[PDB]
Amino acid sequence: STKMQTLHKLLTGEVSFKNKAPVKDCNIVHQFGENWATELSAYAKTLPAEQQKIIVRQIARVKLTRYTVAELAAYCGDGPALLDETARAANIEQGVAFVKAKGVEAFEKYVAEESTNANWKPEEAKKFIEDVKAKAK
Amino acid sequence: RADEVDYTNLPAPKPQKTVWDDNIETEVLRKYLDGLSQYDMEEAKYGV
Amino acid sequence: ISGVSPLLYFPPTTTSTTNREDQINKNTNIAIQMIKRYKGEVPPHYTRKSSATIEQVEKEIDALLGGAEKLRKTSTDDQPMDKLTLMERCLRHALWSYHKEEGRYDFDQIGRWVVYTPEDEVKLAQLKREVEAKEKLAALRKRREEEGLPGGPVPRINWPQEYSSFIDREPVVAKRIRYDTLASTTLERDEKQIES
Amino acid sequence: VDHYNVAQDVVQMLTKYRELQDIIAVLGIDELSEEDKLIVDRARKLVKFLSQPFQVAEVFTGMTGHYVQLDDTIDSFSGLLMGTYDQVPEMAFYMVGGINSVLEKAKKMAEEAAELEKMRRAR
Amino acid sequence: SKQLTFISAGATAAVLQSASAIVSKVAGGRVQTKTAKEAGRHAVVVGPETPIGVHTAVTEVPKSAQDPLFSGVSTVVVRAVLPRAAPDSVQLRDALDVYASAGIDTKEEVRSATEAFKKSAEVAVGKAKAKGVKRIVLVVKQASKHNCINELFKKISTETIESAGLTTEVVGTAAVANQLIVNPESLGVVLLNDVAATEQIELAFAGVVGGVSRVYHTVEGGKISAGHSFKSVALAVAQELRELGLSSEADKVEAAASKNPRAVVSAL
Amino acid sequence: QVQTIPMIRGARFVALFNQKQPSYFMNAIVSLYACLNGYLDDVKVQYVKFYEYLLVHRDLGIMYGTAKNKFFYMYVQELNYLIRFFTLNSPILHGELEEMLKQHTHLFLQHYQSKMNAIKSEKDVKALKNLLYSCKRAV
Amino acid sequence: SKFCAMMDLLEEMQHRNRLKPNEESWTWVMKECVKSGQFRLGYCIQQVMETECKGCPADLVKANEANAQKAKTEGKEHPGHLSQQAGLFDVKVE
Amino acid sequence: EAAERNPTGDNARDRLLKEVLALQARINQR
Repeated sequence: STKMQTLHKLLTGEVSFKNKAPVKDCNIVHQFGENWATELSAYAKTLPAEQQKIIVRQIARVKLTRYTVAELAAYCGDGPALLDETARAANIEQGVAFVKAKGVEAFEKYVAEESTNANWKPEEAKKFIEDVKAKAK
Repeated sequence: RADEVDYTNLPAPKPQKTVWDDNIETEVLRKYLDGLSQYDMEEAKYGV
Repeated sequence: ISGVSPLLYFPPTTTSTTNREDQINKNTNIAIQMIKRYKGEVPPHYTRKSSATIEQVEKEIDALLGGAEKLRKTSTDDQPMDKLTLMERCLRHALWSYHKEEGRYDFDQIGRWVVYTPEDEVKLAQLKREVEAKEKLAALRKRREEEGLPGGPVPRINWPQEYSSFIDREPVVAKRIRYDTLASTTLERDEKQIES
Repeated sequence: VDHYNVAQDVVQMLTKYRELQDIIAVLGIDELSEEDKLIVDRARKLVKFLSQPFQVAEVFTGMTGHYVQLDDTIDSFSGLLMGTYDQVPEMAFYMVGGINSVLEKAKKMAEEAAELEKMRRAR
Repeated sequence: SKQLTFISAGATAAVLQSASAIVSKVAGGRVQTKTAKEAGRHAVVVGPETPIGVHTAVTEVPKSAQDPLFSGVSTVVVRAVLPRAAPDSVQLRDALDVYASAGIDTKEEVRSATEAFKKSAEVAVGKAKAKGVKRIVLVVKQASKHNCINELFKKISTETIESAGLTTEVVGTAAVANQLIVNPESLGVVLLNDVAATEQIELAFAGVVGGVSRVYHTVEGGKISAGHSFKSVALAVAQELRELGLSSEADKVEAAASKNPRAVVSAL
Repeated sequence: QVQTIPMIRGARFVALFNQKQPSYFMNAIVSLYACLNGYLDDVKVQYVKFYEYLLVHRDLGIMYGTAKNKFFYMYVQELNYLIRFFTLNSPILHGELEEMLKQHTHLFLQHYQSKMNAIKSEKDVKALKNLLYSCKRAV
Repeated sequence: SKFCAMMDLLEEMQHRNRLKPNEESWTWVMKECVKSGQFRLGYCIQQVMETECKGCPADLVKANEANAQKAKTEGKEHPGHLSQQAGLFDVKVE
Repeated sequence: EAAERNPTGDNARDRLLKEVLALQARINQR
């Protein structure tokens, strides 16, 4: 009960972190678990409609916070709903340029390193590397 | 059933001062490189 | 980094159309503007009331001091000096000050005919390090261009450790952009214009 | 580090003050060198400056107490050791709290004596 | 007859071509569309980069184009823009901080910066008074490098605002950016000092809201529209056409932008 | 006060024995040898710690462009096991040891002690006092 | 450090087990200095072998000199933190 | 010669110290 109450207050902005750190998507993963979104949504159902709407809106905003400011400025120009696709296309285009620049085997090693640092799933990295290769030809 | 955890507590990020290889290029640029290191640490503490 | 990143990171070489005659030139004009704003402005013209090259003056000094070599007598440093010694010291001091200002950094004679104070030794040491460091750096920056190694300096970092060490990606993510951008540029100027 | 250095300096000055007390009570105050005289004056100010009015004693002693923060304490004593407050009268440090109290009590003393002069000059 | 001035500052040719097609198809040829690098009125600037001749960089949340996520939010983000010199020359933001370290005199640059900040502060307080807010939020990057430009910015902005009678709260770049993206309803008017990090924050806010057109106030006196994406540029053109005195055309462009952001030209 | 050679060296040794953290073998033995051979006779007692700090951490010979040794520099921490094998009074390490000590002593007396003897400003006096404290606590 | 480990072993052999190192023992030390790049240590070993052993292998001496020159060309002859000049009120005493 | 050519809490203490000593000089005068 306390965890959900603290999370709701934090998202609402009533209570900030100990060091007043920004309330980013990463910050919650670091305190309220990876499943801060699913458990919070289930908990919110036990609250009036107004609180439910606020929780949904705050969760959506936090998800948008998962990107850097520069990425948001570059890719979120035409709305947030289209941000993910634009970012993915931009990310894919960079992969194509790298492949055409320094071969494929090095790119495969680079993708492995980036996925390792990105905490991406082995499936997502394989899906990404296959897509860029297909885009090349 | 005692206290479990302070969810509003975050371990502050640990700034690490960038170290440059000791070459003549570093000696000539010692002040400039040091300024970059200080800026990086400041950008780490504050966040951006 | 306590979270799966929204997107990957790639080497930010998108703006790869960066020329080497353009990058140096841009640095060149930044310097000239500063040199002028720091020094001030070109001082009012001064007219030589005489006319002789520094080589001619040096030859005349050598001829003048050569005829008195037999008369010239050495003595202990603490002992009083002679007319010939004083004339030689003054002439050589002026000549070597002029040469050092011009650019003929012959330290062997400068340390002899110009060093009379500890401040002189200190400023000479600074000048001797600066001169001999710039020379060495040139060979490093020229050879670097025979392997094609990137001109810009590169810090000793292991980003896989940095990614893992930090909490939120944005700060460290930004760090990669700055250093990569720094490494993809040549921090050199056109010293012909600067000297001019 | 600043706190440790100041504390050691105060201890050293107090120890020297005790040694100088023995000499002045033997050879005479005038026999002290210029440095010794300055040390004596600074030490006496320190001894007077170590006394503080407690808030608990307000009812009995009347004078309002003072709570001196550590930051003020280090700066107040550090300045005195250097010699910045070499013109303030010695008694201004007796039973006062903080450097600011030393200054305000000096105003109240300088202004108080101003009336005395106008009186003694006149009458 | 009439003229619309298109400025390009770091914008891809695709966006510029889309803007030209939109105006030509909507206007119908009555108003010509000329391209330049500087203007004071009837001007649309495409691209993240700041054009030459703009001193204020205000942006708001238009009611019509509010994204469902940010419905009801009302905050004005004004970025102070110092005079822009040629790309090769050292910018006033850079010069004002490095010349002091180098020891070079910095009198004229300080005077120019002071004038720019005063104009930006006057715009910010005017917006705050119009909206009715009592306190504004200054944003200054806390990097040690920018220890002089920000100091002058705070010294002048607070002076002007306090003279006007409103309160000022100084904050950094990361905290305000997170607050503006997550909880923007707690900020009424936020001024931003001239940095390359504040510019990104302004762009991020203008995009996250759903895509809007930024207003630039120039030295000559006036307002010019600014966009960076298809939707933002389309809204900027719609506002510009409205200023020229075209209501139906402006509404059609706005409706097209709302429906089909990336392909407004074909949508309308 | 008659100050003979034994008295001077004895006083310097007592000053050197003041330590806070354990000293690496090379640093300790080198400093003792220098004091034993009279290189610290001209150095004031209160400045011994600052002299030792410069000898160990810094290097004035490299600083003021007057370096002639090939291997015996105090930044080469691997010499500890050569000093422990051949003894400082060896034909292999004795010659270079004297040269660097002489250069270090000469530079210190020329540059540092001379300035320290010309400090009268109260602010400077505090600055020098706190420098000595930091050196006493660090080698 | 390999050099430190080997030197300590020789000290045990010489000063505690009372066994004199042979030429082969010093050759390994010289080889490590060349391989590691510690040219300043190599100078001392070279003199050590000449003083005690029947000279030093020529190849190792030449290789050691080669390492020194490359550092001299590259400006790595000495640690650079030492070259930076500082005075009385500049030293940080760290 | 060249040196001559070229050229808030603590302020309160300096202000008070200066002003405190200002009256100490004035009383001596008259």
